[PDB]
Parts: sequence; C-alpha cells; structure tokens
Amino acid sequence: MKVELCSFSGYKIYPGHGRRYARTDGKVFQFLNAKCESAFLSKRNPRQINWTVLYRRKHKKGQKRTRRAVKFQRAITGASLADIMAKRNQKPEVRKAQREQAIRAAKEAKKAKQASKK
Amino acid sequence: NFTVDQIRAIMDKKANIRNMSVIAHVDHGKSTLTDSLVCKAGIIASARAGETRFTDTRKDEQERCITIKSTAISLFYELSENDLNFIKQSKDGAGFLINLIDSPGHVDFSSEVTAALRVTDGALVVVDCVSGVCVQTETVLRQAIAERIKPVLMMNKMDRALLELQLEPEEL
Amino acid sequence: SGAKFRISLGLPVGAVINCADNTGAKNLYIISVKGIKGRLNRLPAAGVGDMVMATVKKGKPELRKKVHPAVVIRQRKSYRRKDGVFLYFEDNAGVIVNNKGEMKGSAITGPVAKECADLWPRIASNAGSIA
Amino acid sequence: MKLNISFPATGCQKLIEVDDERKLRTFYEKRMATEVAADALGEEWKGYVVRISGGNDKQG
RNA sequence: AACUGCGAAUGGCUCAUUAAAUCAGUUAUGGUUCCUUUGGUCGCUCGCCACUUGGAUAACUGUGGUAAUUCUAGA
RNA sequence: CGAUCGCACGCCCCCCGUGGCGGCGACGACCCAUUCGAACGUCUGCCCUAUCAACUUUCGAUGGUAGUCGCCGUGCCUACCAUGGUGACCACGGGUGACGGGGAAUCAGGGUUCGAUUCCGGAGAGGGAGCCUGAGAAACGGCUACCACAUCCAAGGAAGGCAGCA
RNA sequence: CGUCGCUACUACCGAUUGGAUGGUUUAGUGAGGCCCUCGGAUCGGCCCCGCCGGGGUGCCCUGGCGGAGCGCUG
RNA sequence: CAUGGUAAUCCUGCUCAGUACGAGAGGAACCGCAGGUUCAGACAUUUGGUGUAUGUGCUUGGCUGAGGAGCCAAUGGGGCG
Ligand SMILES: [Mg+2]
Ligand SMILES: [Mg+2]
Ligand SMILES: [Mg+2]
Ligand SMILES: [Mg+2]
Ligand SMILES: [Mg+2]
Ligand SMILES: [Mg+2]
Ligand SMILES: [Mg+2]
Ligand SMILES: [Mg+2]
Ligand SMILES: [Mg+2]
Ligand SMILES: [Mg+2]
Ligand SMILES: [Mg+2]
Ligand SMILES: [Mg+2]
Ligand SMILES: [Mg+2]
Ligand SMILES: [Mg+2]
Ligand SMILES: [Mg+2]
Repeated sequence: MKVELCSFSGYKIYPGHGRRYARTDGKVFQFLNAKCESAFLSKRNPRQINWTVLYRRKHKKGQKRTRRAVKFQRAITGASLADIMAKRNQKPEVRKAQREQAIRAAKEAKKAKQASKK
Repeated sequence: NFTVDQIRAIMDKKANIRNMSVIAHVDHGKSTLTDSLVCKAGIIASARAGETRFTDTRKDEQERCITIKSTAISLFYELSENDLNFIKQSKDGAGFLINLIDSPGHVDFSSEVTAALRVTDGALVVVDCVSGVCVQTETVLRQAIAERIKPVLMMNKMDRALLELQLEPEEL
Repeated sequence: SGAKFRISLGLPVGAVINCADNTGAKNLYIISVKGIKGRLNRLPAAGVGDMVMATVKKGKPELRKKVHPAVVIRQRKSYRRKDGVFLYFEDNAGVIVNNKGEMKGSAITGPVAKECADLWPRIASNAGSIA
Repeated sequence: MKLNISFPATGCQKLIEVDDERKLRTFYEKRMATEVAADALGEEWKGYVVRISGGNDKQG
C-alpha cells in the first residue's frame, strides 16, 4: 500500500493516475499528468515553475522534544542497592571517626618507622 | 558446522567415524535422500533446501537430475546420550562423523558404485515401494554382499502410495 | 507460479533496439517474435519480457551475420502494470540470449522490467537493478 | 519476526518472537529512537512505552 | 584480550611505459618540506579541582540477525 | 606554555610531626639545528627515420603583469597586454624487438655489438581514473568508481588482483 | 636469345566504404571522488525554576524528582 | 414469437508428474488452476491521441498616437488543455 509523490510537482498521486519513469542510470520517477512530465523532459527547474510545491517551500508561501533520562540505580557485584546505600550514608559524623583513626594509624606507623631507623 | 582442522580430533578418534555409500536404482531419490542428510547436519555444510544439493558436483547432473559421478562429503552431528547408550558397538564421545559417498546406481553400472563400496564399510540400499525391488538394486547389493559391506535398507517414496495410489495401511 | 500478463506491445518487428549487456553487441534489429500466431498484415511486435529474435547491426564483427534468440527488457512505449501505474523507460533495450534463456553475457547495464525479471530468473539474477 | 527487548536500567534483556500483524501496525512505519506505544501486546504490556533502538534486516 | 603508539610508503618481482624524458656526471634551492635519530629550548608572558577536572569507550557480560565475509547491531 | 608513567628512595624540621625539599629515568612537546632524505631546478650527453621540413600558438604556445593553488622557484592555472618560441648545427613527426647507467662479449690499436637480470636511479603492481590516514602513498599482500576478466550464492548479496615465495 | 607450353614458390594490384589492432584527438554523455553552499535524522549542555527545598539565614546552600527554558548554544 | 440471421477459436505455463510406460535415455494424458492468440460486442475511470472550447499563457511581423486593450497574416506560429 503505497501512495507515491510526483517527482516534479511533488503531489500525492493516487493509484488511478499518473505514470512512471525509469532511467537507464537506474533512477525512477513519477509524474502526475502530462504537464508535469513534459516539464521534466524539458529539464525545467520546478523551483522556478510557480505552483510546484517545492517552489512555494523555497519562497515560503505556506508554513523537537528532547526529553532526558538520567538514571543510576544498578547494583554492583559484591554488594546491592541496600549495601551501596548503607556505605554511602555514614555522613552524620561517622566518617570522621574512621578518618581520624586512619590518620592516627598513619601517624603511629611513621613514629614506628622513626624508631626503626633511629 | 565447525572449522576445517577439527576433523582431526574425531577423524583419528577410532571407532567413531562412519563410512557410508548410498546405492539404489536410477532416479530413486539418492540425490534427494542425501540432500535431506546434508541439509540439517554439516561439519561445515549449510542447510540448503533447494531440491538438488551437494550430492551432484558436476554440470548436466542438476539439469537432468541423473547421477553420473560418485561424490563424497564429510558431515558432522551431535548425538544425545540416550543414543550414546543405544549404540551397542564401541562408542567414544558424542561427536559422530560421517564419510558419505552418493554413488550412481545406473544400469550402465558406472563402476563408481564399486569404487564407493571399496572405500566404504556400510551401504545404504534405497528401494522404492511402488516400484518394488528394482533390478539395479539387486545388482548393487550383489556386489555389496560379495565385498562384505554391511547393508541397511532405506525404502523410499511412500508419498506415491499415500497420495498417488491412496493405498491402505495394511496394504502398505 | 503464474504466467505473465498482457502488456502494450509498442515494439514492432522493424524496430532497432540496443543491447544492455557485456557481450559487446550494441544494436539489435528484431527479426520476429517467438510464439506469435500472426494475422493478416499485422506485423508481430515485442514487449518487455518477450522471447524474440534479432540481428546485431553495430557491434563485434564475428557476431553480426547471425540470427540469435533475444529477450526484451526495456521499452519507451508505456503499459499499465495491472495496478494502475504506467511505466516506460528511456529506450527499448534487450539482451541477447541462447535458446533456453541463459543470457550469454555476464552483466546487464541499466534497469530491467520486473515482468521480464520474474519471467526469466537467470537475467533477473544478473540484472543490475529491478524496476 | 523476533523482538529483542531490553531494560538498560535493569538488564534482563531477552528475545521474543511475534507474529501479530495488528500488533506490528503500532510500530510499523516509525522512525528509530521513537517513543512508541507497545501497549497493544496482550493485556499486560500496559503502561509500557518503548523506544526503537534499531533492528536487523532479513538479510542480516 | 582490548584500547593506545609505531611500522606496514621497507623489502621482493618485472621492465609494460618511457627517445634530452629516465639516467650519468655536474651544480643550486640565498625558491622548499622533512615523522624518526642527535643536540638545542621548554617558570622569559604578571594573567571555589591543581594534592589531578569532564565525558565517552572498547575489551568484558547478555540478547540476536544474515546462505555467506576479518559483516555486524541492540542492552 | 607538560593534568602522564616507571625505578631507587631519601633529606629539613624551628613553625614541629605533616608538610617542606631532592635522585634515577621513561614518555613528552611549539620551534631551531642536525641526520634520513625527497622534490623541482643548471650545463652537457641518446638508437634509427626526411617514401617525416616546417612545426607550436582557438584548446598556453612564447613572455611581461596581478593574482589562485602548491611546501616552495617557476601560464601550475586564472585575468589583461606582447606575438611570440624551435628548426638543415635536423626542429617537428614516426619507429624502436628502447627502462638508463655502472658494466658484458670481442680484443694490435681503432672499434663493433650486448647490457630485461641481483648495484644505483626511474616506472608498474590487470587497463584507466579519484581518494582517506599517514612525516612520507596518488599506496595497491589500503579504499572508491568504471572497463575487462573472474569466485560463491537459499538468487536476497558478498568477495577478487601472484610484473611477491613457491 | 626471346615468345609461347608445364609445375611450385614468392611477393604486388584488387571491388569488398575489407576487417582487426592501439594510440592520439573533436563533439556529446558522464560513474565516482574531492571541494563549495546548503541541509538537518539524531546526540549534548545552559536555560533547571512546578517543587518538594530551604541557608549564609518568604530573601534557597540545596538532597533528588518532575515539567520544560517550548528559548539559548553546541 | 412465425420467421431470418447467429460466435466463438486456438495455444501456452503450473498441477497432475518427472508419474504412467520404458533397461536406460527418455517421457505424456484426464480433473483442476492461471494466462495468452484470433475474432466479436461495448466503453473513456485511467494512459495516449485529437484539439479552433480559437480555453489560457508565450512569441514573429504589421496595425489601431502610446500604456492598457486588441486585431490581421485563408488555423500567424508555438506550450499546455
Ligand atoms: Mg500484404
Ligand atoms: Mg621493455
Ligand atoms: Mg597515568
Ligand atoms: Mg636489457
Ligand atoms: Mg636496481
Ligand atoms: Mg607516520
Ligand atoms: Mg603505487
Ligand atoms: Mg595506484
Ligand atoms: Mg431460428
Ligand atoms: Mg493556443
Ligand atoms: Mg507582433
Ligand atoms: Mg493608449
Ligand atoms: Mg499593448
Ligand atoms: Mg486590413
Ligand atoms: Mg497536445
């Protein structure tokens, strides 16, 4: 079920009208009536003939939705949505204890190294 | 449908290869039966379904559907374990391999049938129902017994009995 | 399957058509049409996908002075395709074939008529583009 | 006619075959990357709008 | 395994083409390009991440298609 | 106008004590020079042919001039003016069973023939033509089109280039 | 010594607009590439701005959601 | 309706069936299906043709003082209809 469009006049051709043109190069064309195909065989520019639709489109005689998707919910091997949530939300003054503990441990090791060398 | 050099692994795996030669009277579906064989299966073979196939490796064979020169094909197949205990003889693995030679059984007695028999261990004798046992089938099994080839009967063309003759099952 | 449909003939016996193949023959002078019963003073004509015969006029010399079977693949006389579309091409073109239908060249230049294509599978396989 | 469905958010993408032409009308003659309503399939594809990531011709 | 970097413009073969053309010697580019090697230069400018910023992406997992390719897609 | 990567690791501590400072590299780079070169150029030099003596100049031929492009010099090409340039010192045209040279054969001397071929330069990768990347290709065991061959094909397409070793 | 007589060879002329082979070109068509002007299937961000929100303190830090700024840039 | 005229014809392809038959090579038929040739009888939706609707543009020469509007040139030509 195909409604063609005229290769010159740019018109919806209904099944009962028009003809086809097949070119030795391989190109195919469709014309509405004798007038259109005579113009085409005359090599006339349709954007010059005053009623070809593409002419009006050129001359402006007549007359988008980028919807975003920001998602991150996947779990990660060795953990899950719960586990990642739990280890992401120790914000209420729980990180600091681990923070200072690691810093002091690093400080204690460097004093241990100071002892070993001297 | 595997690569070219894995024929080694099964082909040296003794007691697993099977060598057949199909023998029948003329036009008895040797080509058709072997094409049915090659379609589904294949060690590299595809699933061609257009009547004649790799059985006839020569012109003026497909243009008269008459077999002239015997052709060999390598084929593969994977077997389900139920058959792997079905197999009474020595069985080694699931990847069973076939060396099949489709050979013309014409009344000229193109010695290709004999060549295939010599290079094979088993024979797939194909005999039609409505045509009965043909003379050339008797000929080909006559050299099969002489050369000590294991024969196996593959009777064909019952669609003629069903639709053409509209025969009764007991008469079948 | 199904046999072809009658089409506008528009290609009489006296016509001169070109070869769309690689056999090197250029011209084709229709000689008769295969399968035409005939009539009084009605010179038989060809259409796309008709087994006809023609002589080559311009082309390779060894190929000239002979009568060869041919099939017609192009024409500039229109004909309805039973669906209300009328199709015609620039020129009337055909390709030299053997008796059975195997076109004796190996390539076809330009498009082919779909009726000719499914009437002759060999040329359809070789046909550049279908139309 | 094989339909490859995918949840990029959840994975679990699988393949299903279909034949309902009336079903296929709904996504026939559509552009790619087009949000189309596939709710026609069964009574349980409701509330599912889908995007056309592409497809593969009969000749692969 | 993949991404990345380099090489793939070497070499091998043949002499069809080519008659001041190639080529031989000579001499110029102060009228030009030159990855690489090597030696130079790399704080010369005043002008809310720098204790390091963003995004994709193969390989990899899963779902396919094609008679068919060092064809590939979608997630 | 380094948001890089290894291999040793170490040093100053007043303010301290956690920061501050240094080694060996590698990978880098705008550009300069050098190297490998490449390209176009100077002068001279080539077999036979006059039953090839006048060519070239519309369609660049010979220049000037301003330009385009090219990496640059240069009708490379364009726009305007000049009618020019070569030729019996063989121009031009035709053949060449012509890739050139180093050299090979012959050897009183003189010369005569042969150099497709391992070295050098040039060209080609079936015949044309156009390209991408790349410093370097008009590349072809790179791509694209045509022609000519030519493989498989469920006929819907896909893939070719042994003047490389065999 | 010639003509004439016999036989083979060899070229030469020859209607056939002989035919073929390449190259050079004239006019015409012209695939393909590159360049140019466009063109915009898609893919981004700013504008988020209805907000739940709120903080230096309804004058938001914003935690994410949601329309969409129906613009502004790639 | 007495009467008189009278019209249909042939060939393909599929299937039958690669079957009957035949050693093989070869190789039909009937039912059915899809067409096609010749002839006949109509008809213009479509496609083409015709075109002086002298319908509408374009245009040669001349003519109405020019613009507009037109006309003549035995259908002025020509494009479309
Ligand atoms: Mg007569
Ligand atoms: Mg040579
Ligand atoms: Mg790093
Ligand atoms: Mg030589
Ligand atoms: Mg050399
Ligand atoms: Mg490079
Ligand atoms: Mg090259
Ligand atoms: Mg090249
Ligand atoms: Mg009567
Ligand atoms: Mg008129
Ligand atoms: Mg006038
Ligand atoms: Mg007036
Ligand atoms: Mg007037
Ligand atoms: Mg008058
Ligand atoms: Mg008309």
